[PDB]
Amino acid sequence: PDFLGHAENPLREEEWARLNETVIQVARRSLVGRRILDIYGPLGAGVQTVPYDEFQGVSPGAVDIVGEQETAMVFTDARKFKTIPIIYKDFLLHWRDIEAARTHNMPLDVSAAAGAAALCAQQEDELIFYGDARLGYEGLMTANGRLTVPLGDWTSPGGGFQAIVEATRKLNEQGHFGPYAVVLSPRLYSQLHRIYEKTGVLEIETIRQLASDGVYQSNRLRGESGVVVSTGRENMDLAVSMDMVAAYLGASRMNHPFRVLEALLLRIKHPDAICTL
Amino acid sequence: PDFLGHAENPLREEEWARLNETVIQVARRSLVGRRILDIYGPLGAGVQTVPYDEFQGVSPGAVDIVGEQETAMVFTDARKFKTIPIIYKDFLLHWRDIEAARTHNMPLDVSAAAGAAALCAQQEDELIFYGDARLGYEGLMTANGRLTVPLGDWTSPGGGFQAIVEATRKLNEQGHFGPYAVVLSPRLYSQLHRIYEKTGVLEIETIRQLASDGVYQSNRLRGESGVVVSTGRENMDLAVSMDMVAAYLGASRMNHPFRVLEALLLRIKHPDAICTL
Amino acid sequence: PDFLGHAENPLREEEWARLNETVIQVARRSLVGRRILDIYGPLGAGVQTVPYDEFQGVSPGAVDIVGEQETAMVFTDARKFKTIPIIYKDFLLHWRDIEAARTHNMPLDVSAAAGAAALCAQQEDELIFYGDARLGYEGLMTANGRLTVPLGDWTSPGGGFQAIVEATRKLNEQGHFGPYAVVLSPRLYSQLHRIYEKTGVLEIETIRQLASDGVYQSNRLRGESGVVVSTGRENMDLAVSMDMVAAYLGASRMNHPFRVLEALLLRIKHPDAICTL
Amino acid sequence: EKRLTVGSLR
Amino acid sequence: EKRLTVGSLR
Amino acid sequence: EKRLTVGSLR
Repeated sequence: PDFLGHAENPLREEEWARLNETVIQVARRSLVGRRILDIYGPLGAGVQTVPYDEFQGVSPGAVDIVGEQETAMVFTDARKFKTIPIIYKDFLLHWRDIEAARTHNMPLDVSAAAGAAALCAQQEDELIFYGDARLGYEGLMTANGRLTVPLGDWTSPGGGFQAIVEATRKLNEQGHFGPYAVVLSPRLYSQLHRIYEKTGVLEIETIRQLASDGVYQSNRLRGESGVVVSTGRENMDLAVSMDMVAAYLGASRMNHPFRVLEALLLRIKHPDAICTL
Repeated sequence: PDFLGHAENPLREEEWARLNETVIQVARRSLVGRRILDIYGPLGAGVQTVPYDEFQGVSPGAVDIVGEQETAMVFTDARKFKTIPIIYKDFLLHWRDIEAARTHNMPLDVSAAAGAAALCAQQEDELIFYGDARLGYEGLMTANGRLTVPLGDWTSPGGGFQAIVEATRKLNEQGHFGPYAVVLSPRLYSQLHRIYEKTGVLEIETIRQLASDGVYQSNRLRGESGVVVSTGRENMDLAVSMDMVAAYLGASRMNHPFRVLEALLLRIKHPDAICTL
Repeated sequence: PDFLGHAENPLREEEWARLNETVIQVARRSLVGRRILDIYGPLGAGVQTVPYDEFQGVSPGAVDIVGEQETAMVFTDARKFKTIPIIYKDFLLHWRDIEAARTHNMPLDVSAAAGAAALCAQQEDELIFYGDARLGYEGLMTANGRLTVPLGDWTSPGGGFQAIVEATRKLNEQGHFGPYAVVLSPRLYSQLHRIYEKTGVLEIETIRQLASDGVYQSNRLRGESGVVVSTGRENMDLAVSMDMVAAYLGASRMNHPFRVLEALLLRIKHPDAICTL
Repeated sequence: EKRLTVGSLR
Repeated sequence: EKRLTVGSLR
Repeated sequence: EKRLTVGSLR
């Protein structure tokens, strides 16, 4: 009876809840950039633009008994507004499967939803690490103003340590201290775990000890690439108007289409808190 | 919520009213042929066919003491009918704009609807002035039983007056004397705006006395072209079944498409009440 | 005694009303673009960005018996936003003058407020007619793809009439109709009060015959300049967040500073509804 | 009732 | 709160 | 009310 006409909403509360839980679990197990970035907050679906401020340089501060010494204030060098895009993926469900679930009293099968959530997470990580270049977005590997250090041999032991030490000293000479985070491509990540003759100590352990905010591997990085960042909400953040959710697109040939979507943008306030290899 | 499902109606009553008023105003500002053609009463959306009567020759009245003369027209041996088409144009609305209008009371913008209405009005004028080969319709500039007169030279003043008196004489020699209407292309309409030394006024003002039903311009006409018609319900009219209106097409890709549409046809009963330059 | 401490508001209700009325009255006399442009409703100070839609590309409609022929939809060529600026001017008041107005019962002098309100309106009209290269704004005389006719010989009688005829011809051929509006430089506006039609009517009146929305002059226009526009909310509009108002900036050295400010922007959806001389 | 919208322009 | 002061001149 | 779903992973 219900499947013989067009419908506003084809699911019940429990099925919606199961769908959303599957999406959340897969995204949480797959996301990488949300690990290293902070979240501004849920702005709302109606909000489509966000302020985009940039700060250059650092002023020291003051110590005084009455407080009459003068220091420069902290504001912005140039205020711009940017638009928030949408990231999405699509999947389909068969109507006889919904009927079968309600007749046998068994949970609904959501493998296509899981497969779509994984690809949406991969697209979000691609947007975070590289920009768009059509829509005027920049990523951690393409930002202008970023610092750069030459990549060494990395075959002979010690090269990765030299590269990370050079990057950290370069970042320190601009007033950017703090817990450092390292993101590497799979080839470099595997090369770090090598055991040579007489080794004694692995290199990934020393790198992890010098990072203190994490060493991670991402498959979106190309070839032999890596990035070192000084973490903190005063240098970068992620602005989110809507978090990953699922929506109905309306029936086609009696079958039910759905979309998994989100809306967010990356804000880089201190371009010199990054260093690429 | 309310964007996560598939709805029957995405707008409120005031927004529907504003949309309809915008469409009506744009149509009234853009239409041309409705200023020179009469409207056979509005029939209804269910009506898709109308009679197409064609009369040829001249048949006059009678004056006599006892009324023993025929003076009656006869029906055509065929009495053909014709089908009423549909003229339409589509536009789109984004869902985040509707979301903003309902969360933070930001007013809705309907300029795409105005653009669609303008394009639909231009399509109607094109169908009136020229025909439709694939659908077998004829226009005012392509009728077969129509009179023709050479345009002549309009670079010098007085050329416009010579051609319109010749056209009226040719229409006179076929039994049509009613008030005339003239439609011209932009080149002729602009060239009629000089001072005529034989009269001391603008050349357009003499033609406005010659016609007395109107002199108009239309950008559908090509190059240097013009038409003079003898008006009246018995020579030509417009049969309309549904006037211009807007309709929701159902959601697609989470966005909202709409259509502006109308249904009308042009009937030429006396093809010799026309004259093209 | 009220001057022996900091204050929230230094004036009373009558003085504030007098100042606001002076500002409004001065602005209404000198504002010009508001006489030919429509207003996108007052949004509020919280709104800082608005969408900037453009419709350069369009396609014709369709005619069909069933309605299955397919045409492109009417939508923005590319979705972008723009930020609304602030226009302001400051002035100062001395506390002993306020004291001598409260005592002695004399009126308070508001000539500085009038001057600030004049300098603000001048800047608003300059922003409407010319843009802002630093902030990337465009005006009616600098928009890209806007249509242009040569001024020709304005000195000879009928010279301005010919130019306006050509401009309205070009607008009609590009597809914009209805009431037109003309804005001229003060030299042309003054030299257009002459004789041409041999009936005693002035060229300015013969031009007002063509331009049904008005002919105006503006001091912002440079020498030998003029613009003719096809009016309508669907072609251009003015989005305002807050209208002209006065604010208190807080006491400094016992004297009182004030500022007159507003926030608005101009949107040109159809750049081909303009024509420059 | 059936009604016209744009209406007659004569 | 949202109001016009100079208003529209059309 | 507006809420996060995936949330922070920091």
